[PDB]
Amino acid sequence: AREPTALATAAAIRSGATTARAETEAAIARIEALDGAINAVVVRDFDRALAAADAADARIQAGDTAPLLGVPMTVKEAFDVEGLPTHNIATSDAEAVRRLKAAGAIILGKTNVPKGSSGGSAAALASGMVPLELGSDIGGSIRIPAHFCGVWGLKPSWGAISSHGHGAETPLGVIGPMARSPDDLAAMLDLLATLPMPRASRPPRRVLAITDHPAIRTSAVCRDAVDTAAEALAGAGIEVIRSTDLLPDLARQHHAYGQMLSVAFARSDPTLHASLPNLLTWLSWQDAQARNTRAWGRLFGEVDAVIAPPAATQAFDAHLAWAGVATYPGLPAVVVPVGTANGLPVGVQVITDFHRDHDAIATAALIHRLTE
Amino acid sequence: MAREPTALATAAAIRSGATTARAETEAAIARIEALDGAINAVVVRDFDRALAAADAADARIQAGDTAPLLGVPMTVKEAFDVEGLPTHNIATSDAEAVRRLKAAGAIILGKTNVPGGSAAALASGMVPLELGSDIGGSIRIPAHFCGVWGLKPSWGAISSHGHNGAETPLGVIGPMARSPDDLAAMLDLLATLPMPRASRPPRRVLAITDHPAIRTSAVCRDAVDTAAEALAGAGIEVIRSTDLLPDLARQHHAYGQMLSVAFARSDPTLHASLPNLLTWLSWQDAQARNTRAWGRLFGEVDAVIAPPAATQAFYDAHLAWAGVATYPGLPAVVVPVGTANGLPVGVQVITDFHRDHDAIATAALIHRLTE
Repeated sequence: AREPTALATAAAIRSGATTARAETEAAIARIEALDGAINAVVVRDFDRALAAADAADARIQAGDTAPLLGVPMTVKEAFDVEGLPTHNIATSDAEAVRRLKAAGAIILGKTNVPKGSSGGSAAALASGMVPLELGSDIGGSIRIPAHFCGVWGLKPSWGAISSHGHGAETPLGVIGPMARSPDDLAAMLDLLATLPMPRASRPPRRVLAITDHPAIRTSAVCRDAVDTAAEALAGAGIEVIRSTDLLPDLARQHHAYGQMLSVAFARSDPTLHASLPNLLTWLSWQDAQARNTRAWGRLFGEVDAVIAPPAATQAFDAHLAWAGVATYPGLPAVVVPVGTANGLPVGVQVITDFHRDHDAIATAALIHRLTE
Repeated sequence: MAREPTALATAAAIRSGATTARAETEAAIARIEALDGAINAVVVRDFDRALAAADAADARIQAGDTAPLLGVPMTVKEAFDVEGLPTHNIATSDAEAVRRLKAAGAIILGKTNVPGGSAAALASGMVPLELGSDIGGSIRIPAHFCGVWGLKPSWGAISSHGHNGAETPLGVIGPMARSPDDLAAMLDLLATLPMPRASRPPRRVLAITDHPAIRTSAVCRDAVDTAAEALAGAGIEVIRSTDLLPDLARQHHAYGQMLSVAFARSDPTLHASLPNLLTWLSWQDAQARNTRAWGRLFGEVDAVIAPPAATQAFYDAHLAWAGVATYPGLPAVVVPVGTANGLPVGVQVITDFHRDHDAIATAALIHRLTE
């Protein structure tokens, strides 16, 4: 019995089948079993978590309908949690953490940063330690650990979710959920989003499948996974196309991702301050980025999603190539497991139009049902 | 954790028709393919022949076979030869301990690391049964670290042919699993000759926490003291000292010297620090005298509980706790007794030569009384 999802854990508690306190203790036991083996949870907060569970149950006794109430979960080390270090002890929750606690979740600890498989959120999830986790993703840190480990991840539309606590919003970067079921991604998006994202739905009718990218070779296995998902959609009465004149040049887009990424990964490297553009150049880049986003809007007038590889390889600045297709335009992107090959999980990334996040989740759910 | 079923319970399930060997192996495979992109233990897969083994195993079930681990999926260290798989060198016949596991009905899916591991494969729940080796802790110390059980048998109890010609002094091969019952069934399948059954609960136990050669983490000591309390509270005399305890400092030295020989036989550079033959024989005679000193201690106490290592999880003095048993050839079981600081914490139980089952038994007692 693969472990219950976050909403099913929520349902279980609400329905009296279990208590928040039995759920957190069980999580802790699961962490204490594997942790000498995966070593994911680098920061523990079990004692306050156990009291959180007790607060959470009292709320259940007096009719609180918070949707994730009593569900144990974890977060990247890069998010501030009041009381825990962020290595530097933090005196208030990050915004996405304040929302998860408000919604009733219980933060057991924080996981690594993915210093290729992870030992992080993704590990914590595939291992079944907790059903819910929260990462970040500027160059794949959500979508590519999830590929590697066989879990789901949402990289939202840019600016959908405050990353205060993780301060202007940082261009390209986002924060997003990771979990083992599409339903959880949706519930979590719906908790985290600054404003309500479109339902926007209906099933897709035409999908675009890419397998190659001018900037890296892409492992046969990574291509195969797309081609599998393409066949499953084709065979369910959905038009699948391999190419369109509306697809923005991906080679140029990569370059632009490069340039922009530098700025960020260089603001904090004093020596390389003198390779920064002037201000007018910089603003030329944002105007360029917006032009790209509107080109992707033109593509999404023809197709309802785009399915691609999340990365070049399986597990074990051109491994960034497949992350940038969406991170640069700010498009929403979901990674969904579609099989195993050579002993190792194999996923696909689904991409939809700006602010069509739920549809991404929905279309990834469709792909997963039709292949598993 | 819907903790995973034991090997004997998987065996019962199949025997009773509640499941098939083939559903059990498929499930294992799925569980490996889930975690493997995360823990990365199973470096050698043989899934397609495993799936046919499962079908051979079911046919035997349809003709009334009561072989004790029939259809149970398991894994083995990479260092054991399995016919068809490499051992890095493709191997043309099973190691002896593998021939026995197949005869007894088990299905070898693949092979794990040398330090994840067997221990990871187990703690992760991928398979209920695994087979390691241990000259300086490779069984008992991964098991400590991960919260699984491990048996380092009495030396010579089990052929390690296939793991170089003669059995290697000090080294053993042993099983790893998640329950004492499994260890016993496996010992009893693997042992060249039948080992004495466990014929009574312990009445006096010796609890050691410190060792002249290393500092031992408070946590590692605490776990012993926990195990001591559980036994004390069940009417069992627990003592912290006896004059019959063989000098552990000298024993360490002897372990040092002997270990070198082995871990140096095939390392040209160290060849000139090898003893002469008469020296070597002085050492074996010394080792046999130690084994009989441990026998004198085991006339007074029925077991010895110690730390399996100095620390929890995540340099030849981390071997100090392994040597207490490996040197005299004593049997040794490591059993999980709780957690501290987010990580599993175990204890090693040691009994007299060929009192392996008692070791398992006394470790079962300690585990029941603390969980």
